[PDB]
Amino acid sequence: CGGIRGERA
Repeated sequence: CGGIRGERA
């Protein structure tokens, strides 16, 4: 969930 960004599902 995210990692090096802001996104999930």
